[PDB]
Amino acid sequence: PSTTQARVVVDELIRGGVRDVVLCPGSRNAPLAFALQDADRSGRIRLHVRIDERTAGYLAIGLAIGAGAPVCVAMTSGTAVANLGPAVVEANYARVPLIVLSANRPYELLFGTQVRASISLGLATSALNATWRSATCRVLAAATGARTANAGPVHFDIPLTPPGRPAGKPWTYTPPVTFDQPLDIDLSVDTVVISGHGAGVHPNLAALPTVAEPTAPRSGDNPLHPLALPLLRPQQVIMLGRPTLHRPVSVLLADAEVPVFALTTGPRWPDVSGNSQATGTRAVTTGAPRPAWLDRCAAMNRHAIAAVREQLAAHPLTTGLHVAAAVSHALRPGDQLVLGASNPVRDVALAGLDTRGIRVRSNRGVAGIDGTVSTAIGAALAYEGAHERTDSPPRTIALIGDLTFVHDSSGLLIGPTEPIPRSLTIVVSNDPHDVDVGALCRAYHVESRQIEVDELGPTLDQPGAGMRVLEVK
Amino acid sequence: PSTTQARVVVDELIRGGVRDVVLCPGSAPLAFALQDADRSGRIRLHVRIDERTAGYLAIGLAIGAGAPVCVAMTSGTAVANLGPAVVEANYARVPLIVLSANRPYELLGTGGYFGTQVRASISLGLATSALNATWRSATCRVLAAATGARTANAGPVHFDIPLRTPPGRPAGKPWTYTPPVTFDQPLDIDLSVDTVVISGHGAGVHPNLAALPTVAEPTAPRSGDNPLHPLALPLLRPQQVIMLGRPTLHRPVSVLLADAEVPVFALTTGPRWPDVSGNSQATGTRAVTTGAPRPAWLDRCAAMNRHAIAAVREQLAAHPLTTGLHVAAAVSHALRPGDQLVLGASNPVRDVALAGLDTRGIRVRSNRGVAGIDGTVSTAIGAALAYEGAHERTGSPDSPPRTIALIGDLTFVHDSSGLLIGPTEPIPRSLTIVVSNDNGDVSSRPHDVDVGALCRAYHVESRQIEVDELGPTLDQPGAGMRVLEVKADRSSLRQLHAAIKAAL
Amino acid sequence: PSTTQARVVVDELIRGGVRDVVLCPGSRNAPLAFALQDADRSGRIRLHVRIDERTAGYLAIGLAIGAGAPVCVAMTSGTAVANLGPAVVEANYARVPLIVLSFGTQVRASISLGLAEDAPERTSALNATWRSATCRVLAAATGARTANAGPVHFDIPTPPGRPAGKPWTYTPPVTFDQPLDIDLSVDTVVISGHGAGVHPNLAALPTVAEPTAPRSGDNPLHPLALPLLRPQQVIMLGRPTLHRPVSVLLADAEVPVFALTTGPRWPDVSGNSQATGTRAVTTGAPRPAWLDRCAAMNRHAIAAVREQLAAHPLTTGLHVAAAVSHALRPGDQLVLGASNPVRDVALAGLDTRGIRVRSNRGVAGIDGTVSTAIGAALAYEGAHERTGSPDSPPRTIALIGDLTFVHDSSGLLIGPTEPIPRSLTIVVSNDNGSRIFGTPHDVDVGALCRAYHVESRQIEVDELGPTLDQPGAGMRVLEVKADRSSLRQLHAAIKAAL
Amino acid sequence: PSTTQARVVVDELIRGGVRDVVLCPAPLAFALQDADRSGRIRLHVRIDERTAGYLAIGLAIGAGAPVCVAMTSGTAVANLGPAVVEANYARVPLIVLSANRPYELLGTFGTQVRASISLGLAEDAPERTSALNATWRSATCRVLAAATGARTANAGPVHFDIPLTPPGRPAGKPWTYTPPVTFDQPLDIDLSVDTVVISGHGAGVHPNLAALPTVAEPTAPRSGDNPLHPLALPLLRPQQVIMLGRPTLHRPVSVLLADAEVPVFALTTGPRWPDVSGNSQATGTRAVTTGAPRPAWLDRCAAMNRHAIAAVREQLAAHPLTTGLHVAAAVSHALRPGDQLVLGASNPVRDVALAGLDTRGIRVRSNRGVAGIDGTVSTAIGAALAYEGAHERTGSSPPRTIALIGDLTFVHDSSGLLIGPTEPIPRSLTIVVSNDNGHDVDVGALCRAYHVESRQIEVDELGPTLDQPGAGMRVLEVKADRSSLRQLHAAIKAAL
Repeated sequence: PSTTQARVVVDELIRGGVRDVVLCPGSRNAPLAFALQDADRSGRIRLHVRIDERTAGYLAIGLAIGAGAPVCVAMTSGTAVANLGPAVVEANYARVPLIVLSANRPYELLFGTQVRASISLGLATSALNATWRSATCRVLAAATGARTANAGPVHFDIPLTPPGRPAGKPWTYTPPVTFDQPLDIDLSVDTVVISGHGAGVHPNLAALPTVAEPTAPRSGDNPLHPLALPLLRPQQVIMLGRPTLHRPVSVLLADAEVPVFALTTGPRWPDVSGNSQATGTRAVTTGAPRPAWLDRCAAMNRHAIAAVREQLAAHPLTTGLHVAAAVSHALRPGDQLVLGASNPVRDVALAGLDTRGIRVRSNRGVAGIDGTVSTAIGAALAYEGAHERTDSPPRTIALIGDLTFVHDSSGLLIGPTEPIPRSLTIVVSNDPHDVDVGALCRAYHVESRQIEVDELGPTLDQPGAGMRVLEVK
Repeated sequence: PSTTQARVVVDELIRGGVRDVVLCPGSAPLAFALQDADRSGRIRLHVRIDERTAGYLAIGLAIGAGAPVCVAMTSGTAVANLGPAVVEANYARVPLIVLSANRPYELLGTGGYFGTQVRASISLGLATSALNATWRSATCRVLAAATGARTANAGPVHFDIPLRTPPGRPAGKPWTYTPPVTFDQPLDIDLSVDTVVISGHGAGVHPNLAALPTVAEPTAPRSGDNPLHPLALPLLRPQQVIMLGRPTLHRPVSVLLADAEVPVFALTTGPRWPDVSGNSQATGTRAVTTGAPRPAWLDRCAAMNRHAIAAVREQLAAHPLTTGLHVAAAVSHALRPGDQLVLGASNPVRDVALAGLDTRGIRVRSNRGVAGIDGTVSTAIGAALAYEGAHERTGSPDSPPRTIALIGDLTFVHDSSGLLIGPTEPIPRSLTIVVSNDNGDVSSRPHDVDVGALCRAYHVESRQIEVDELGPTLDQPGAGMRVLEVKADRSSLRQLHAAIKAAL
Repeated sequence: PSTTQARVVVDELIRGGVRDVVLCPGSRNAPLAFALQDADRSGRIRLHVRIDERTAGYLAIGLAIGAGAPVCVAMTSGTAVANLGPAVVEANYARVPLIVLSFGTQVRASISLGLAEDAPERTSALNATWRSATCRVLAAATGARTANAGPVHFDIPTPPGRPAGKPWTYTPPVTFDQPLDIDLSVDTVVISGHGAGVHPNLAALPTVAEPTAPRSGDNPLHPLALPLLRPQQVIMLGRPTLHRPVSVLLADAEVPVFALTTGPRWPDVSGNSQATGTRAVTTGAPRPAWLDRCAAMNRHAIAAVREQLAAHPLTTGLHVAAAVSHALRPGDQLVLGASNPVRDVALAGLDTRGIRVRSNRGVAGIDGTVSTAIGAALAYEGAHERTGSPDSPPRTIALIGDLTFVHDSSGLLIGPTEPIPRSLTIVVSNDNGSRIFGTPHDVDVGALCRAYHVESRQIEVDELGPTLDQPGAGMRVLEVKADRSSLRQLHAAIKAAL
Repeated sequence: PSTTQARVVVDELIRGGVRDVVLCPAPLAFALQDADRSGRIRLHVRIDERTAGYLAIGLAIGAGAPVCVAMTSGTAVANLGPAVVEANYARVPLIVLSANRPYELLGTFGTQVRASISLGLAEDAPERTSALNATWRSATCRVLAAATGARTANAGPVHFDIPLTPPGRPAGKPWTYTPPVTFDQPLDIDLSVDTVVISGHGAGVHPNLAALPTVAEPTAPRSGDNPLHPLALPLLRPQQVIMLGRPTLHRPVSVLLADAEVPVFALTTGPRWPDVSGNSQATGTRAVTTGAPRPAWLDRCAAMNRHAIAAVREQLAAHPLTTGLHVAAAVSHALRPGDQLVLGASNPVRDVALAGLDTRGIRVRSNRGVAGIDGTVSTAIGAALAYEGAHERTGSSPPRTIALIGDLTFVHDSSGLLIGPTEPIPRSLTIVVSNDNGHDVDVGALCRAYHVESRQIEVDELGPTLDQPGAGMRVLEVKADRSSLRQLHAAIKAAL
């Protein structure tokens, strides 16, 4: 009955690319928990257990953004819907394929806008196997954006052995969708590119002056520091993805005289104060920038880069901007960088990190302090899972403010049977607070140490024994 | 202020290609702005009393020629009465813009209702250059959601303006321009495996499947000329099926699409894919085709198509009394390329299918989203009006092409108030409604309604005629709008269909 | 399996006072209908069948407000929830006990019954679950514990009940009580709206009562007299919505407003309200000079209306309302369409005592008035029928405009197998509807009535009274043609004469 | 505009009895400090919104007043989710104050609240500021009424959105005055039929039932002199059950209430009634009694009660190891009139029920709405603050607040100890952590991290240590054994 379906659902999820499931102990109990246990011991799926339902949601988000695969989270409680809320909101705005599994019972008496779909299974053979597997492929497709190009969370409810397809394939195969919507842009108009979360890669814009957020993959080689923007007057703005970070960016995007062209990978598009003139997925370009425009942009960029480096050296104290500058100087191709969505991602932008070669993650969907520790842990687990399937696991470095670390300190309560990352290092920046991070870390039995900003590079260079936290005052 | 907001919203909707607005009067500034645009000739106002039939009138105005259409509400039972039309517009993917006028402080003083059905539910700001951009941006975003400019999933949008001319772009341009989106998802299909195409509502055109035997619902656009009658399907052994669009009509289709042992390939124009098969093997938007169908497979399917058609026509002629199936056959024979055919969503659309209508050259419409009784008269009127609008716009001085609707008496009676049109409101010039009047578990337990009295009540020309007169009567143009009633028998219906079955 | 579930659920509904159920032919559902069919054959319930789902909702509205009972509508289709929407909204704002059998915000409860489990082992404890939930539905719908009746949504996807037919979970109707201190020597007017209670200790005060409000006393104050007076203080009963002078006064920030309601909800106009309760604990008595002023302005309002109607040659809708008012008798039920008829009856001065006045004042929509009148007449006749009393059923008289008639003309589509009222008479005041606001139109009402085989007659206003005194011809429609051109100047002539 | 809008709603809230506000951090924010600086409200600041919601719940249950949480973020409302569920089921008047922007959201829960009210976008209206005063204060008076149950008798959480000083009434009165509402629904009950009273969360007080044997959850206000231990109930067969409030605690209660043979009478303070019994025969708010209980019934219940009490007491003494039940019993024996007791909602509340606590003169709090582990630390802090604050207004030593919570619950909500140095801090809150291990978490280190006084003590020191106040907030950790708990419970049941 509900045992046979549970095993078909799990098998179909695995065939759809689910490698990780996060589970919470329940007031009742997890839809298909035994079938998940079975798949874990088999090596087919990796299970993760957490007491806190909220940090469980962010652990799954991390497991999704670390290598780009869909992830399941099995609710089990009367508190569960409400605790996963923040993670579902983040998964919606950041377009993260989070599958929320649950169970409600038909035999007993009885997320809305944020999810891409709400699918309920038939309660309860050969034909029924086909109805269970199609439903699960539909869950996966909506979650991964396979048809919509708009990934996001999905609520999948199971009301509480038979073969799938030959050769391990999804019951219902849905190939890669190409979403495409070309836009004429003339590049001899003085243009700046603003790159935000979820931006695509555009080789025909690679030469333009580009203000790129740390999570935005860069198409080229001509960066423009954000603090250089108020010193320039673009006639035209190309906006990739959804940029939120800086005030001169918002000011420029809300200037009625400056045409903004929005280029996205999915069907959503943003505005600031309704001044977007046109949408697309890519540009068909004519012209080339004025050399005088490029020179001026380049000069204002050196000028801004210089004024940050000077005022950092000018300051005796170690601010959070010094910490960001030292982390950036220490990263190397192949690293994953996970940034807290508040000050870390802003400080890394100002310190001028060159992100090419680096996999940068941040919960930019709602930019909440919430959940950064579990997100970093989940990203590291999934990223190291990807490397294992190809020498030593590549580093994951996380930058987190001290309030954010203590807020999500529950992410550190990991039982000894649960998967732990090999190469995660969390750098905490201690900028009215009073908490002792070192006591916090020993309470949860996590190697921790205070260090000066000068020594972060060398300390980061030496592989640590597992999960560690570096506190910087 | 609210007057500025309403004149901006209207101007932006016109740049989006809204040509027709349906207005339900109540209580306000939006109403005058539409009055200005209509008097200017920039749009076409339609005023209706009943909010429900107004939504179905908008459906018809939208599917008549493919444009986005607005329904403006100014009332409290307003959104609730547009429910049925919003559901229809959801499942049939119709760009319907529901403009509401919410009064927030008054609902508090007593002491997104549509929810999942709409593509978007966007509140405008309660009523200088900054607010112009906020208002026109919100409106271009309403328009794109409704037409599927970026999603390829058109449908209904809730647009709420609460209540207590700054220009748009040069050259009549939409504020935020959204160019053509192509959504692409090829599937590899081998045509040497014995294949039939099932084509439903919303199906795209596929020239590389033109040769295959195709069971096409009346509203599906055909890609070829190798039709396969739906009653022929159970007499054949296809090894795989290509599903276009969202088919719902026939039991042989549903029984075949539930055939666990037959692979189904689902091709659609947008992101949704139908549930009807649990053995769907692959979903996509177009086929990449290896090979070709065997000539012996084509000949067998062509032969069985001819056989099912002949059995239907033979049993019709041997059956002593006029049924709705006879009426549908007679309508089908009377149509000609350029005609628009509007079909009631219950028996008429099935009966036209059984009668074997050849739909190439004909624009066939039917509310196949939920296939309700409601609104068929208003849908046919709006479809006639928009389709005539496009032909007027072509320059040809010729009489507008015909719109012919086929609806049952119960549906006609139930939406008869769709005929209540003010003297100053747009009337179709070449709309003919054929009413197949066959009178019709505790509910099962029967009308006796006088259809000609009903038309007299709304001052619509109406004539009772026999099935053999229908063709010649339809050939003769009449009043702009008219109703032709054909009496029919429902008791012998079971007997006719059993005869058709046994004759195969 | 299911059969047992539907039979107990129907049985509990009948125990809970449900006498009428409305049903639509639909694509799905039979057992729910079978259990209802049995109960209809045996005379326990009366089933009504309708094809238009919107019509069915308003028919059930009428069956509920005619004699105060909960009523079920049983949905059966994919268009059903969406068509039942307008009636659920009306039921919500007018606090009508409408049970919807298979909305979110609009309903008092959304209950799902257990999918029936096929084990006769547990049929005695799982009887009790089914009846409890049914009693939970009835209590939410009738306001048994909340004092806030409204629509409920009840999902169903021979073991007995309590002895003596008692409902399973007995909830004695509640007393909700919240006394408010009010000094009646301050010059007070009472504004009585929809859903108002009866207050004996306020009976002497000048009272502007909407036609659906029960009169507490014998001191009426015409709404047109209100702008000619300065109340120092207002007592607002229920939820008044009718007149702009009332909205102006209720809005006035200088005038304290005391809201007295029968349920937990309370209204405001412009957040003006100083206090809320359910009853007045009064000190004092109205100053005689205040009662004199109010009575004198009441007379001038009444005189201005009747005189200017007589000096007006063309028959308006206000003439029709006046004639219907003059023909009413104690024991009649009056049903008013929600726009002009209820306003015009208030203007013409109806004394409502002895009269049961119904109107869909929750959202005041044009929709559903024909079926609401039909439903109200059926439930009212059926109550009087259960007194055993040998006199023939009392008249129901509905007054509606032309537009409302065509808008709900589908309500006249009644099979010969269905309950039809014995003494219902629908007066249509036909005003023929500028292009948007005026809504000009021509409908032949008599052609429409003939299409549905309903007796109809177009008559003059003067014949209305005599024609109304006639015996019951079953169900009839009486049309009186009316002119809206002269309406603007008749109203102005009343004000100037005021 | 926005600025004066914020100032007036803050002022109406204060008129309607709001004394504490919890702020997660614009004009609404600034309206609160001036009222906090003026001493009109006491403002509390928190960084974690889930934590802020549970602190507010504690502030509301500590003394029965309405409490606002003011929030300004997008993750804001979602993070307040679990506290809103608790406030719904426990009927806690929590006003969720929300401030955010529609255009900004465009340019990128509902069933739990008693009301969702969006206030008007501030319009300057220099000449309409009078009618804008009235529309904002009225709406704030609706929010307070819906929250406190002033007309419904059904208190709960309210969503009050303000999107993005003109005087109130004379003499500090609220804009719309709602007097006391009594909801009354008499029920005829004959007490000569053998009756047990089961009193749950939210139970009222009924003098005419005082002589009946009564199984009372720890949070149930007691009205009688005749308790019946919960372990005694399986050993009896009542002929009638009177169910007070919403009982959730014990499996023998569920089994008896689901027993098809036993008529159940439901008496509640509000219009809701529990569905625990499918055989609920009737529901009301008070009983009108005929008769009186038969002496033989009263004798049998008193004897069963004595056996249960003796079984617990004697098997605790004979047990060679400290368990959570020894800790619960030691906390019970150390309580005195005036104390406030806060219980974590899994084991502590059950263990205090079996230890057989006498709740007379004791105010007992527990998040019995959904009985989750979330926010127990913050609820206790909030209950202590509000309880202490109601003692200062009486004009009289701050009374003790003692909290008993398991170690996993303490770990989970330990970040509720993160309290800024300007923020209000309890005078006399002692958290007793009963640590049977559940993780490997050092609880003492956790208290270090938040700079909270902490000691590990043995169970027989707890009574002594509890009158040694020291810091305003302290944590007392009692190590306990979980390995022998099944045997202790079996020894108790076997001795019944």
